[PDB]
Amino acid sequence: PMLYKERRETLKMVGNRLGGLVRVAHAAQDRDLKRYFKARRKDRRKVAEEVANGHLELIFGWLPLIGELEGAIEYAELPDLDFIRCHGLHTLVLQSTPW
Amino acid sequence: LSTLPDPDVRFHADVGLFEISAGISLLAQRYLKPLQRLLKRKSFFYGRT
Amino acid sequence: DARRLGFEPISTTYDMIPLSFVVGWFSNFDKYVRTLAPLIGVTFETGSQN
Amino acid sequence: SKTIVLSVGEATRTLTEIQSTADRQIFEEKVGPLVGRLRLTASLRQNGAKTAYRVNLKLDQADVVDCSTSVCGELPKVRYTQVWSHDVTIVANSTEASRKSLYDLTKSLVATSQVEDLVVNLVPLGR
Amino acid sequence: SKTIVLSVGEATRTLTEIQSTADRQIFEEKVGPLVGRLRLTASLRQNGAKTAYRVNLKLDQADVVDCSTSVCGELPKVRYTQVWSHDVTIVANSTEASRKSLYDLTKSLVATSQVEDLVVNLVPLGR
Amino acid sequence: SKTIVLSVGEATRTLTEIQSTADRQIFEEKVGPLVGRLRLTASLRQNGAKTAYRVNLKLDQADVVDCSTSVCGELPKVRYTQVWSHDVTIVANSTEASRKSLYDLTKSLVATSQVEDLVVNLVPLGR
Amino acid sequence: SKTIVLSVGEATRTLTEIQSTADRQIFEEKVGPLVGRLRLTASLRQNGAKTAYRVNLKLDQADVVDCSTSVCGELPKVRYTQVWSHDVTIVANSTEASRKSLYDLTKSLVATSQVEDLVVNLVPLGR
Amino acid sequence: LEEHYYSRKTCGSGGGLSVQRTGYPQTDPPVFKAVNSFERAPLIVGDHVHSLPYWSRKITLECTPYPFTLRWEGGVHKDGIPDKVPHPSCDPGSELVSYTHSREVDCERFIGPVPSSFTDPKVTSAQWKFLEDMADMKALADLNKSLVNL
Amino acid sequence: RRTTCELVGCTRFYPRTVSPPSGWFARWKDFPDGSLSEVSGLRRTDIRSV
RNA sequence: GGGGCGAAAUGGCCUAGACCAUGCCCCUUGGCAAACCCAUUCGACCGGGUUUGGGUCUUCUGACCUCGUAGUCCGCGCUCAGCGGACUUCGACCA
Repeated sequence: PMLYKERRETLKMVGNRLGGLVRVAHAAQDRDLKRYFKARRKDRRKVAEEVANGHLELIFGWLPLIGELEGAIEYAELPDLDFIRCHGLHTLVLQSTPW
Repeated sequence: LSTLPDPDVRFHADVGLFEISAGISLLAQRYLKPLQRLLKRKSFFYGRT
Repeated sequence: DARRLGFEPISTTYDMIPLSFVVGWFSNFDKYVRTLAPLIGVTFETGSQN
Repeated sequence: SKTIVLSVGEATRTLTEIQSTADRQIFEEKVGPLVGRLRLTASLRQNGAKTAYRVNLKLDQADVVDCSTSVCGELPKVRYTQVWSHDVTIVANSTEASRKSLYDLTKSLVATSQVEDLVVNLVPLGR
Repeated sequence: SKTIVLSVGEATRTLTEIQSTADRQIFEEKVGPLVGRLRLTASLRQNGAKTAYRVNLKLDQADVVDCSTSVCGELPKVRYTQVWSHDVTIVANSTEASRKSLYDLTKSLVATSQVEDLVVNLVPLGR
Repeated sequence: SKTIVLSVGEATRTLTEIQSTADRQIFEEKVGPLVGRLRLTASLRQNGAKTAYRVNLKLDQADVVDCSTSVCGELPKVRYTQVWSHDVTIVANSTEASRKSLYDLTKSLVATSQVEDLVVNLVPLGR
Repeated sequence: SKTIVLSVGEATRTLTEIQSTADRQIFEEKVGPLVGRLRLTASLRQNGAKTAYRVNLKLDQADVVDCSTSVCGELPKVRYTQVWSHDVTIVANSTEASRKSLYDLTKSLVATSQVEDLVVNLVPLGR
Repeated sequence: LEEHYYSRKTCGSGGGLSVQRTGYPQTDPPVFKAVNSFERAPLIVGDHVHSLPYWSRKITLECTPYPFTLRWEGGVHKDGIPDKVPHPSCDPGSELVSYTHSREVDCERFIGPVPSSFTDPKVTSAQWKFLEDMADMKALADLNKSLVNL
Repeated sequence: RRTTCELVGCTRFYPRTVSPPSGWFARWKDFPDGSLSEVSGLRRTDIRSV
């Protein structure tokens, strides 16, 4: 398991950035929309597009970071490693005599 | 020594990979589920504008 | 799995919900970890006896 | 697979490896009915902070009975079960001569007539 | 290792043991491309309180396609996947003659022409 | 070390490697006085984001003068210095035939009589 | 590589090139323990505006000690360190006869008995 | 720095106690690297109400100082002695060393390095274009609102 | 125009499970428990055009 | 409680500018993996408590098992074990 430490790290410990994406979303792009629900029909003709153009731009700006994260994902499946070794010995006393 | 006979290697497997699962699952319960709940209502649209 | 975030830039009209891709990336990443599975392998190289 | 030959005096019994695993080795004796026979469980592990080791050896053998020889209808049914486990806690950095002397003492205590009487006549060891 | 020879009528296929383990035996056919070939999964266990047993046998074979013969770039890609699992629940204290008769009946039902028609023409079994 | 033989027509000159380094290879000609002789600087590198490469080749030769043949006392002193650098910007994913054709065209332009006249008589190239 | 044979009188020592580089040549003696042995650093460069040159030659040798012969645990540890550097500032346009005479004078001063006494008995040079 | 008391009770020949106080300077990592700078293009024209194209970049980092102190004690074990408070009272025959310590901490030093995300963000062209268009629209709307009191 | 980048954090103390001795005894006395310090910061980069 | 913000949602101010109101962003840390103990149908039944968890030699400095992290030359050969191997460094209950 100590051989997979760096791999697990670069896999998820850096992937938390991806989780950080949904945070800004839930925080701003759906909570700050409390104004659209309170305006009269005379303002929905504009607020809908005002929000759509702002969200599409954010998605477009998100796109490249997703590409970088995908490229980083491929970096984890590179078949590279080393070699392990061992050794074993044994002895057997044959004969002996005084002098 | 060459052509060693069939080896008897034993690997326990089950590395510490379940650890990262607790992170995504915990974070998913804090921002993803509320986002899906809010998006369930008034799912805005898009047009040529 | 060979999916891991579909990526693929795309844009349409009257069918693209802005915040529909946000949940998609996270769902794909979550489903990607459940499919992960190690697969180690070992083979004899060289030896000697003294 | 892995075969073990045991000499009882007039016949030779053969035990075959069935569940080859590192943390649990299960040997089964192949004579006739596989259910309710001779089984052996072996386990090897470490302890604490890489100090010593732990070896466990258990030997089970459940007797079976059958009535198909006289009675119309009775499947082979197990009767009692015997459990004889072990526990070996020998440190790595020890002494080969001391380990050999301990093994010889254990073999002598097993082959002595006092443990046989304690097992058969259920008389406490003390001769 | 372990080799299995299967006769199809005019050629002989060879399956080689790959993942030798007690609770999961994985045999893989060696012909050419190892990915998307013939695989066989075998498993043996017990059940309940040492009453009967459980044997599982699955055979998978996924077809592959390639465009390098005409198109100037396409790796071998798998198409569909077929799963054919089994389930054997035979108690230990049974009957050898009954087991042989059941095996013969299963072999006859497999070699009959009704199951072949059910597989090919997708017509329900009923002749 | 690394020797380079150049044929001028009637004699052969020998250049010896002196400063063996990856990013800067310095070859010096060994004939007599090492100071104020023939030197060659070679460099190889990459560019941008692993796209193409960059090769630099410079050849210098400074003439020397001495008065010890007649005048009492004058150390060998350098006169002028000539610098002839190069710049090769060839991408990796190119064409071997195109590179060979370009090398042949460069060799023909070097061996032609127009560049020789441009060098000697200082007349602009245009015949 | 590059081998250098040095005669001490009764035995021959061999120094092997280790770090082959133009601006820094590192020769190391191969006898037994590589750490704390005989090392030689050589460097050659220019100066000012291509006037003269600069040669540096340093020779180091650190003694080692070990207690594994009697004490039951002590790694080979270095004791003191000796540094003997040099500095050669000879211009290119000089005189071969003058350089040979200077080298002969330096060799005579090195082989004389006065410098040996100055090194051993620490007595100032003045006989 | 730390100050400790080594109150050791003597044997039966007296049964007193010797404080023996000693100080021990301690090492610690460097203090937080505070940052505070300001820059602006050279003044072009004195007029600021109109001003000329300029720029300004300010970066600031700071950590509030806050000291705190910890402490702990302990002593040797004996055979069923019920007096093992900071300074053991009774004395059966042997001595008890005991010990009481108290070290202070400078929280300004026990802070990891600043993350790499603390940099200037990147803005594309479409981002600036949309942000300019929406701002101009809001300004024109605010202007239109003002003309309602004609 | 303008571009900002904020930063905020907190700090707390959590002593180890215990200070085990060899064959002696020890105990814990008075620890922070409450909040400790704080870190902040703010960057800015604005360019104005007529 | 300790902080942040005027950004970001709007309202005063509202060439501009810098401050204000509701108002919005975080901490209340968390995890050990093993071994043993109770009353009883005189164990099946969930829940709790104790001993250990990178480790020893003088775990004082400093080293001896192990690895992790880097930088440097590296072998295209010399050594009985051989080998692919050398030197210097920081860390080592886990996020």
